[PDB]
Amino acid sequence: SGFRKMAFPSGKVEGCMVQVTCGTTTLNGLWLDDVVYCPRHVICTSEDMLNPNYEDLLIRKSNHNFLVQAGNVQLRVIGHSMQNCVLKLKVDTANPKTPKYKFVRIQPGQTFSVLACYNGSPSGVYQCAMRPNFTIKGSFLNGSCGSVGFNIDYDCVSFCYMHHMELPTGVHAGTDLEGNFYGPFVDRQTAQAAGTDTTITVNVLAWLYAAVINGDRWFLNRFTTTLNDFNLVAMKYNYEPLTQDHVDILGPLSAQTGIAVLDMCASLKELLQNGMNGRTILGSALLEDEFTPFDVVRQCSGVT
Amino acid sequence: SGFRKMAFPSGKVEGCMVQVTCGTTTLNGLWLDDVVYCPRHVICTSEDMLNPNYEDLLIRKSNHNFLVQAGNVQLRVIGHSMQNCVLKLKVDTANPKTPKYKFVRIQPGQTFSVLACYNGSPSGVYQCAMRPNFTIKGSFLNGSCGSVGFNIDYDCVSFCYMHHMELPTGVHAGTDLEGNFYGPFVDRQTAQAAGTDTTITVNVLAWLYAAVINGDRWFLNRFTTTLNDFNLVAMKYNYEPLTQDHVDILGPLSAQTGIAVLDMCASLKELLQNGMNGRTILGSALLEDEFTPFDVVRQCSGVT
Ligand SMILES: CCNc1ccc(C#N)cn1
Ligand SMILES: CCNc1ccc(C#N)cn1
Repeated sequence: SGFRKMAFPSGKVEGCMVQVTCGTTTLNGLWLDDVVYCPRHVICTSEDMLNPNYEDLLIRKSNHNFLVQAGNVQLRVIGHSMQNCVLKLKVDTANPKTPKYKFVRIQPGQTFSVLACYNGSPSGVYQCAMRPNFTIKGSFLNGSCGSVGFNIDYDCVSFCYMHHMELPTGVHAGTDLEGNFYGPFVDRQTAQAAGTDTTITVNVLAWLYAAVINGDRWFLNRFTTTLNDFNLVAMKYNYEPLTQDHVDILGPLSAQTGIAVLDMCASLKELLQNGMNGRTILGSALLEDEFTPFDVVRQCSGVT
Repeated sequence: SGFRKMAFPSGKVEGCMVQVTCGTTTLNGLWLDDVVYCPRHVICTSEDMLNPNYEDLLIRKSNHNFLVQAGNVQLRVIGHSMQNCVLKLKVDTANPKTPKYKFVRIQPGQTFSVLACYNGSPSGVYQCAMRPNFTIKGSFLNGSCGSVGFNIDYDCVSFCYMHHMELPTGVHAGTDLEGNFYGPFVDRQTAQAAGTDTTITVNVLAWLYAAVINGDRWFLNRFTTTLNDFNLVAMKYNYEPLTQDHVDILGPLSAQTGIAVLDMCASLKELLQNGMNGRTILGSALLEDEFTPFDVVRQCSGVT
């Protein structure tokens, strides 16, 4: 019993973190096979970040201008290329700790673990979700860029995020490992406001299922609803609209608790219209939306 | 910016997890140098757990009765001893991934990371605190016993917890790595009620400091208080009494924000007497107490 915000074990990713230094700027890189991936803004001065032309700045950068350190050993850079907003440094040594891996671009509402790193050294691991406005709410200080987000299926790491920047509102933006930003963000020291940070309804419902399984049952109500009726309430409270695809995904949790998805919706409707009233669910006074239905099943079944 | 419930990177501990099987019971063990540590209840049938005599049950157990598997390789057990509530299986192979380590017995209110494991395989990592009633609120399914709690200082793992059991209220009890339970709990299938789960006041204050640093400032009030006045309110709200030792520990956070510890107390006093009023602090609608002053400094300074 018990239900925790749980990250994936980090060791497989720890074995891939390196330090990348281009002149004055140090951040983190991800070393898989014989390529190191890092944010392309490692080539910039603070002055360059105002309106950078990355292809222009890169003309002045040679293989020997990219210092890569793995632990306290130097790697030899034998090629480099830009791909969207990331650099790919080819090194002459395959990472001998390279796990099975994939690069995946996640959808908003999907969760992942972040291995926060500084100078190529792991500091901590936490669980994030891709918000509906394509920001994440992380914990990143100066030097954390190039820290990565990932999911693990048994022994395969699916890397889904690389950290690039902090908006003036202190939320976070980054790229997939092809270097494409999530959302509309750009790697420049310019005005970038995030859109509405709506609540990930399907994840809230998953977590309510997680709750009931753990006996935290007080919020269960005598009502049902319909998708359309629920969505009128969702829209009012800045929740994502629930679709039948979300209902289908919650099916296994419905099947476990014998609480029909629309019943759990009608109960969420009451939590939204009446608040917790100083009560808590799984140790939270707000409705938690950074567990996916898959996360709830995984944690409640003890997948390794 | 941003402030997350962060676990230590888990790889150093991942490299120490093994599966221990004694007849029908499988759980996890911790392999350091040439000893595997596990809960002594691995020797018991479900029937044995009603009123077990561990020294009596152990007479019937020889070295070859303890199956230890590290990945998919068997370890040869060349000795075993009981120490309090843990078994120590001597194996003929030093764990080649043994990190620098210590065994520490933590105090209530101290936080640690848990590497939840099943069949010797890591499933997830999360941050816990030793509660004032010597329980932890974990996420542990059947098979998770022998999962460990730890802190890391640079490259030294301080192991502080091994998971043994779940109370009927679904909170968790375990031992240090000398096999001594935290709190009054015993490894038996018997009535064990936890005491008052009071709030760890010094940790709440640390987290309020973490908040102000991140600009989440609305709760800052025009008041100060005294330790004695604050403690009258603490006692009412089932908070731990604040001592000068706690004030001393919060000194560095006081020094950063220019908010005197007693000012932050007077502000906590108002959050306690008036609630959040539907407002949030660092994404929480309750006052978070599983960050220590050390955690806040560590996370806010990016220690690796
Ligand atoms: C002056 C530093 N400002 C920065 C740094 C990195 C990024 C990105 N991506 C944007 N602005
Ligand atoms: C029937 C299983 N019940 C158990 C198992 C482990 C412990 C401990 N420690 C207590 N009860």
